[PDB]
Amino acid sequence: TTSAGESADPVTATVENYGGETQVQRRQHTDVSFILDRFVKVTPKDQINVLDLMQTPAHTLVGALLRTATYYFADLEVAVKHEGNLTWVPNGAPETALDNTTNPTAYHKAPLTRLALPYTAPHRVLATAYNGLPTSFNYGAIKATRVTELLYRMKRAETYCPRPLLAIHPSEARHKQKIVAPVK
Amino acid sequence: TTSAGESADPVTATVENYGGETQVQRRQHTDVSFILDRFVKVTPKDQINVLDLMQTPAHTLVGALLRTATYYFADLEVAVKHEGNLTWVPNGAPETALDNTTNPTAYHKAPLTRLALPYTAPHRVLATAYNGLPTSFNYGAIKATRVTELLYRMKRAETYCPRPLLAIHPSEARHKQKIVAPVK
Amino acid sequence: SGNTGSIINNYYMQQYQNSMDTQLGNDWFSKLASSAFSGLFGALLA
Amino acid sequence: SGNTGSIINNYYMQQYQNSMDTQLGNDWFSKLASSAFSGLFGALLA
Amino acid sequence: GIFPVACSDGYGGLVTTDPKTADPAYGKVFNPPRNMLPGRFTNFLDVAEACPTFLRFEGDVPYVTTKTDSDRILAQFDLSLAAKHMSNTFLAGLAQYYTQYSGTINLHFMFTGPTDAKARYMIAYAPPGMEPPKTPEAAAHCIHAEWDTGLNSKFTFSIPYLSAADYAYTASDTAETTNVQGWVCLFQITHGKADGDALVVLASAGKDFELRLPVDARTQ
Amino acid sequence: GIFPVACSDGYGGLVTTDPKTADPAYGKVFNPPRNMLPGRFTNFLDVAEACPTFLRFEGDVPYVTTKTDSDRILAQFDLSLAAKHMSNTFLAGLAQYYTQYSGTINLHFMFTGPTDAKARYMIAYAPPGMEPPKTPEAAAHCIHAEWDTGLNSKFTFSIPYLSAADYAYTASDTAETTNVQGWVCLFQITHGKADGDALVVLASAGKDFELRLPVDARTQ
Amino acid sequence: RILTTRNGHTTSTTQSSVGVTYGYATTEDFVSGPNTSGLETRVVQAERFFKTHLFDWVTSDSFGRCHLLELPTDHKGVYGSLTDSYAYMRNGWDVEVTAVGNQFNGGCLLVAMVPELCSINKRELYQLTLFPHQFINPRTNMTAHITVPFVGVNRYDQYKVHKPWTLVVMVVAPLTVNTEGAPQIKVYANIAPTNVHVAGEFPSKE
Repeated sequence: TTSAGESADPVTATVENYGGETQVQRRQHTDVSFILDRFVKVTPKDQINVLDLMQTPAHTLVGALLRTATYYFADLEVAVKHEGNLTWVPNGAPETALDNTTNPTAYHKAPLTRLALPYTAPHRVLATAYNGLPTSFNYGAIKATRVTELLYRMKRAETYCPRPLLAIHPSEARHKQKIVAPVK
Repeated sequence: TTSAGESADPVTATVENYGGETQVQRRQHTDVSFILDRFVKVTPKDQINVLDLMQTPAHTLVGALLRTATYYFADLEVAVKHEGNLTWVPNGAPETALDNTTNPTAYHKAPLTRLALPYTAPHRVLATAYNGLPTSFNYGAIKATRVTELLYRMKRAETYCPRPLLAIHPSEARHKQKIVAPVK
Repeated sequence: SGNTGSIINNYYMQQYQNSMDTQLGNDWFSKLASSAFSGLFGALLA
Repeated sequence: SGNTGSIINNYYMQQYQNSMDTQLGNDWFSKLASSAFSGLFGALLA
Repeated sequence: GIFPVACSDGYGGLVTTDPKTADPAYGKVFNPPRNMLPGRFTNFLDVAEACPTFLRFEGDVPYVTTKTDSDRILAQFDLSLAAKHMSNTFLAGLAQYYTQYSGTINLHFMFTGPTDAKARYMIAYAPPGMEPPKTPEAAAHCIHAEWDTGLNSKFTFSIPYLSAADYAYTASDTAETTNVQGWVCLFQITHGKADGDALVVLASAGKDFELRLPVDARTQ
Repeated sequence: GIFPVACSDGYGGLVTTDPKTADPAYGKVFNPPRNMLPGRFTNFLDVAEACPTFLRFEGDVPYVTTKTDSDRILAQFDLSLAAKHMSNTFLAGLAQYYTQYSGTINLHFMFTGPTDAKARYMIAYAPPGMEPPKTPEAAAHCIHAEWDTGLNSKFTFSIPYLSAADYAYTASDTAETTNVQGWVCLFQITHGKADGDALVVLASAGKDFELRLPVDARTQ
Repeated sequence: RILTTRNGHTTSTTQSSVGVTYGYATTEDFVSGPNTSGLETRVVQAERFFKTHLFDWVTSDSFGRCHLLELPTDHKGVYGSLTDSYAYMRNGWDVEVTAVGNQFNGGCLLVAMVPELCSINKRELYQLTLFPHQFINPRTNMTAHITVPFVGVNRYDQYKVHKPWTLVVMVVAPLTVNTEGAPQIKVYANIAPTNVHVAGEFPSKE
């Protein structure tokens, strides 16, 4: 299939150009809302954990596929292992508001605490890259006596204006791994 | 009932050939999906357990009735006693993917963890004998800090092209066992 | 179908409980066992 | 919509489970991918 | 408030044969297409009925040879599925994983001698209660069937289910039963120049054969 | 009394990919309006199909230059998505988070030489099973496509999915596969005064390209 | 019991035909799958008989001596050229095994098509009847005819690394040379692939 390659219109070619037939596709694993709706762990601080999604590592699945977008919308789901009582404050709250139990405070029950947090930012969408370290937009903050594990989960995820993904660069021709297989 | 015995057509004879009558049968215990839908224990490794159904012993019920087929289809059900957090990766995943919690990770709750795993192989059916130790086809892998007990359960089992079953060969005319009975 | 005996429908959808089958375009030994010659071959006297 | 597979409706209302959307007054790359030129440009012989 | 429940003691333990299913963790997986694959079997008794398998005799052979002497007993064994003659069949390989059976057991007697070798055989069923016969004239008072060789080489005899109970055990533990469920008695009546030829015999499940109460003992 | 339930063992543990939702704590929050924002994408394969990205060659360049000597091999690589030529594409950046794929991979060959520079190129698919060709006369017996430069500068070739299984792995662990899923072979046939000009090449997903079983290994 | 079977332009007529055993299916499964994207071709020139000496059956051969023939075999015809030209193939097999003696021999052979016969024991030879099979009994016949389709975990197979079918021939009763019988029986195979399909043509060596 010849075309004007500089016009940047999307041009796809099929196998039917040389006598094949294009088959059916199931793309339910590469859609945005499905693939981002899973927990990813971040390294927590000792007490105060500002909840923004740039604490996710960039080499993880949710981190890299999150940083694929320029803009995003999500509600948040957090699962915290903590000592004492976990306290959440929304976006724009002072840090002394983290010392009050009238703010949403989940008392300790073993082994962890799983709670749903809404979108509390004053912006219509958030950003992965801000021209202007982006602006102080986040999902509030939590604190306990100590926080040992902190998980995020993006739900109702929407993404806008895609940005590059980079795979690992091999030293030889192919990047080889040890794919799991039985010994015998 | 006389026939051509070399033609290998199926020929059954009844008691009605000598004045009897054939009775009704209930065969709900020898069908494939019922008899294979039960847990069988395998010997686990210390951390990494590649989930394939040839870890089942050949003298068990599910192992021998599994190895009766050439081809099979099943979803999988696993019940694991483990220390730490149990992590599952699908078929084709690297082993370093077993070190990440974004993959399906069941946190520890006493006494065990029972979870359902789908069919994740790129083949239409799996194999008990491969002409070519068969090829690396399996149901993924799990790991924890240590795994103490590992159970399988085949659900929606389908079997194709049957192969031999062998009973134990007695030394005298009949294989005698101690069938459970009261002393008095 | 197998060793399941609950009468209440499942809480999870079929998309999350099992793998979904795909059509293209029991079961042989049932027909091979049902096609078994059962009578007699010769001429039955008495 | 996402990674949810329950068939029983939620115990909580929509006002308490999620943030509620507001109207004023997928989705571009679906139309950009569907508008891809798929055929041939020249005159196909044989 | 909220809905009160009573968490009952004795309920909720993991039983390895429960009708419950596990919770999912990994959703919307579509399988490759699998329709119209050859060799589909849904029940093990379908392939046990449709496919007979050989018996075993002394010398580890699937056949029995015609003796030419005064004593005319050809083979004799039990209706245990755990018998030594039945031990290499598929029917015993199923029956080792079940405690009870019922119904008819088919035996297939096909003759592999030359065209100038003739024979006449007799199969008999000795019910339990007295010792089994040694002579065909003594076994003529049983349930028997007599046939001779010809153009059709295979003869199928259906050993019937005669018992007090409607289900019979598939083994003894170790201790003692005598020879319960009786005997299968293979006799030859006459032979003409059949010296040393083979009669091979298969065994399969009958039409009303059923096999219930699954169990795992050992020996896959 | 009250309703009895059996709290089952093995159920209720926190799985990181469960279809369940958390309990709310902070209700009736209304979002700012968000309708008709530009750049909405709902599936990563939509932007993988609609937007091709460059390949990589030796010297870290998205192009390949026309050689003028006896050997006329221009580029050659594998149908691993983990290949070194595919390593800077968006399609491999998606494919590192999935274990299996299927379908067609489009390659876009557009020519950036002057108007007095002509060339004729050949793209070929070597299936796995024997070693890939070194000559265009040897690759003429493959699935190939030949084109020449003119008014239309870009030529799109659709590398087909030929495999035994209907899904193919996106990597090897480390140990050993030879070069499974075959080779992509770029050859030049003729050139006229095209000495040292560039042929740049993009890669994108086909129309029936699909990518399943999400995984997280490393390297964001 | 006269039967004439024909593949391509090759004909085989027998007069001791007890029947044809269709194993595991009578028809072929679905050929055009999603794994080759419609790039298939049926080769009508490759579905014809080829011959192979199998073994020689004598009196010293007791119960259970097998002969295994993994299909496909070394083939110098068109079907052999299909394996060196294409990456993926698909076929069933039409197997016709002859054991010519006379009707004054005894003994009995069991021929069977086994899928993926990678290892075999002694005792499970007792259940070789579980596979598509016929008996060769010199008292009655000297011809066994078994037709069988393609099986596998994949719908197309690459035959240079995997051979799915195995023709096994087993002595179930030893041969006798009663005074007018033949002293030994040379056993022959007559095999023809059915419904072959190729995909993914190779580069040449020229």
